Amino acid sequence: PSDYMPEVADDICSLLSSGESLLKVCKRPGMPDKSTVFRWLAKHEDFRDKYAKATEARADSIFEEIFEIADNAIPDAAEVAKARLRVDTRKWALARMNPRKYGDKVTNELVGKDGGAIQIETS
Amino acid sequence: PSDYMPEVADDICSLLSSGESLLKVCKRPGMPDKSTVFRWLAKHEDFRDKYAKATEARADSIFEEIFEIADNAIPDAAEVAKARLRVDTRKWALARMNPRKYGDKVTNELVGKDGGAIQIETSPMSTLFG
Amino acid sequence: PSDYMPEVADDICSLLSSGESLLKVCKRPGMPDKSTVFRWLAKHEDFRDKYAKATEARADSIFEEIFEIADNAIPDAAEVAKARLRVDTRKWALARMNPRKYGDKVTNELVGKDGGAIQIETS
Amino acid sequence: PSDYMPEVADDICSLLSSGESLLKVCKRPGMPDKSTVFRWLAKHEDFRDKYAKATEARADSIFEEIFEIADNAIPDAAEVAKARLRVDTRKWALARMNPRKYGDKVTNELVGKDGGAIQIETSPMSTLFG
Amino acid sequence: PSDYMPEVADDICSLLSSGESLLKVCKRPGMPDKSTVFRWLAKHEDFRDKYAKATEARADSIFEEIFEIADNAIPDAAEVAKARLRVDTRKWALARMNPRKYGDKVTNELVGKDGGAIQIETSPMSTLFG
Amino acid sequence: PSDYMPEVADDICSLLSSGESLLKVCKRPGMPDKSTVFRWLAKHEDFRDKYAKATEARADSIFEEIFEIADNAIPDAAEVAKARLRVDTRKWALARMNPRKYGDKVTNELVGKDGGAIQIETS
Amino acid sequence: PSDYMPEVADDICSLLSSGESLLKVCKRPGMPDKSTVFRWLAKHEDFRDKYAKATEARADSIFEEIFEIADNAIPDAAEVAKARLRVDTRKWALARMNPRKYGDKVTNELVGKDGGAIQIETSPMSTLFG
Amino acid sequence: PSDYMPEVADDICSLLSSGESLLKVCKRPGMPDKSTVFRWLAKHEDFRDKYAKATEARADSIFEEIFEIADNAIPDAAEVAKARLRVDTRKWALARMNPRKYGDKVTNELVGKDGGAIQIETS
Repeated sequence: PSDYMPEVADDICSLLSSGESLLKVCKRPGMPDKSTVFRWLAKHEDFRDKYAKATEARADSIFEEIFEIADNAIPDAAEVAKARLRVDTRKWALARMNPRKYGDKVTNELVGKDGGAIQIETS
Repeated sequence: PSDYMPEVADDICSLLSSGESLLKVCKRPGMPDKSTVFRWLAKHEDFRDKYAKATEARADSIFEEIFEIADNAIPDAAEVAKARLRVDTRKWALARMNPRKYGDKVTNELVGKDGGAIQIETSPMSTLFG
Repeated sequence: PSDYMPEVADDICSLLSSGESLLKVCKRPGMPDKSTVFRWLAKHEDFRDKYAKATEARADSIFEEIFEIADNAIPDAAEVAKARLRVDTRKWALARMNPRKYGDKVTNELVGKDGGAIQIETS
Repeated sequence: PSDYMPEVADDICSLLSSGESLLKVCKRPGMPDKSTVFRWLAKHEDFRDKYAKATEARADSIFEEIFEIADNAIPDAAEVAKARLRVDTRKWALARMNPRKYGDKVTNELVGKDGGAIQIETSPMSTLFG
Repeated sequence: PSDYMPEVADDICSLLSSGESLLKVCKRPGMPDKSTVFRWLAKHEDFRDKYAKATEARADSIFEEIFEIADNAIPDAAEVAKARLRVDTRKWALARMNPRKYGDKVTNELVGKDGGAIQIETSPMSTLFG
Repeated sequence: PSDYMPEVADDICSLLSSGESLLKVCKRPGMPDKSTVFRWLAKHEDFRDKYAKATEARADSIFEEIFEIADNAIPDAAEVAKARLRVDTRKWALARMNPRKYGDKVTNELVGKDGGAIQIETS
Repeated sequence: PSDYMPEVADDICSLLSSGESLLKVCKRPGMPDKSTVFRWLAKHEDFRDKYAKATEARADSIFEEIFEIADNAIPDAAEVAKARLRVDTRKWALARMNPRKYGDKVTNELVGKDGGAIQIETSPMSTLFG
Repeated sequence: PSDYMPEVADDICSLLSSGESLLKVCKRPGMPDKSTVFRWLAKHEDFRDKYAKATEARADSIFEEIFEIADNAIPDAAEVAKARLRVDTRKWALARMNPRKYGDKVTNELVGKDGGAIQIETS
């Protein structure tokens, strides 16, 4: 299949929301390929809408998945290394799926020379 | 369990508050699967509010837990690597669960050229960037 | 036990102050569980007060503990790796227990293009 | 193939859009070598515009691919190290292919001395920095 | 030793000034335990002031010590890893003991779009954030 | 050879553009040495021009090279370590060859205390 | 060689310009020891100016050298680790030799709360910080 | 010895300038101990002067030392690890000995949302 289908568009959003990679999604029988989905993502606002939301939902699912990957890692060198890679990939990706929620968090206390006020000279 | 059940939702919040992760909670007897919990969250504001509070408590619980995971790590290479992964995952997650409390902390002493004042020159716009 | 007790609240602050994790604290006979303590932390300002101070005191204790963990590490691969993890966990936690004191420290010399003045155009 | 051929250029854009890297594409049958592609880019605006669009699509494709590379890594030390290298290279590249979407994300809570307001003192210039 | 004893406190300050850590100092003959030292600090301003000075001196001493720990490390894997841990711990601690002297140092050349001036557009508040 | 030659200057830019290190370039028969090239880079604006452009072109070539180095690494510990070093060196260098294009990318959401407005007091 | 000798100083500048490090240069036949070179630098402005130029050239030379060190690394664990150390040392040094050219490069897209404008509230000073 | 001596103060500055750690300096026969030197550093401006300069000179010496440590490292795992630690310690220390010269260097291109102008609202 490779034609626009609202019912598969929905079906797509559901699997994504559950955390499943789009690759592992389209790889399903009767489903549009990645390329087609990205094509639709440029010809269906009604889709781009259900996709952005599904992406934030997918992130929330992945957030819980990282605890399981870390905690249930097989205590073998290569397996722990693989688990670390799976977790690091997800952490990095979550920040891009929902920046406001999963991006880095820093509090910067801004002070001037020697802890005094910030000194500025203007021209 | 597919239908929204307040009593089970309440239990979920209590377990999360104590530091347990959602996927682990959903494996307990009589608990809805994760997909179902997210669905409940999506359609029940009462649960969302209580879950947000549970998330704050969960972070405070994990903050104490990371000391235990590190200190009690079996002194075996792979076991220490796994303990490190479990701690790093929690550290990262804590900052997102409560950014104000658990985000990074930096004090930046801001100075200018050669340790003097910060030198700023303002000029009229040279291009149409408005 | 699981009722409010000012005497155990104090007892709690003491162990914390010495650097002991709350987990290893409540784990003591007759002591309230973590959950209860966090509950109290929302029903006793008189407690929230003695707890915030105890947390800064606990940090000061942990600060000295990291030198001992590093310097007395058994010179074996896994043991040194464990010692590093114990130290890294404490360093990260100290910044959160007392941000002004244990957070990162940076001095930024701010200059403009080519070392000249910072150039700004406003609209 | 040395002469600019729109049909081959179009194919290149489609392959890149799907996530394939340029050097790998140039190894396919009938494809121009990399140097030639860069030359085509240099002298054909039509190709440059379509290639820029293909780059955006390529990044979206690699973003999904990194999950697969990590999750399907053979659990062997060297194989995991290679998977990690393949993922780190893609992460770095994604930020450059689409900075807005894939660059780092940070929220900075800015406060001043002791958690109060940011203290700023302005003074007349003390040196000729204009 | 539980009662506050100025002479012992003075000794503690001298030892710390030379670079020794508090827990190691407290293991010496006749020294109060760490908990006791913190208690003394809490209730004797004279000791707190002298201890703060001792902390500055301690940092200057550790700054020289890190070169020695690195340079004299036994060339054995675990021994080098331990030396690295001892040095990293000291580096981190130095910045906190004397932020002005030992914090990170960065020079940021600040420029605007395309290397030109920093472009700023000011607008009236669009939301009630005051 | 060690005299100014526009034809070798061009020849130089070509190899660079293809991604080849200047070292591996001058190392070619009849070609000026590195030192001489850097000398020319201070006596031929017509050269400094064709060189800056060639450097940005070289970066674009290297950008594609890193995917090949990573993906085709021999799955052996030392070989993967070498591949990682080759890639890391190139990533670092690309940012310097074309800063606007290959430098780090960060989006900073700037907010004030507790997520409110940034509080500033001036004197 | 202890006395300042322009011809030897000139040679030093040429060697450094080509990428050689000072300690290695000082091991060559007839060269002054490092301490002596620093002494010459201290008291001869002519040498300092030429040495500063040589430093810029040295950095441009090392920039090309790092590709070679990485690409030609013997594929042996310790040899690759040493190559990595040699490259990391040069990267760090390059930024200091020519900060403008070799320092880190970052583009920061600055936005405010929720992706909107940066919200700033100014207030009268509440403490004597002038 | 443990009395103020201008001649040993000078002797001190010389060794430091050559890059030698103060520890390895005082450890010399007839020389004041570290503690005493730090004491003098608070009772002799004439000393604090010759010391700050010596520290910047020491940094310049150490800067050249790191190339030698890296390039001449014995190609053995532990020896390379030790060499890396010696170099990392020196890099970190150089930034503190001369911040303006050896501190980190970053050029930040500051832009606003979507690459447009930086948007600011004031109250």
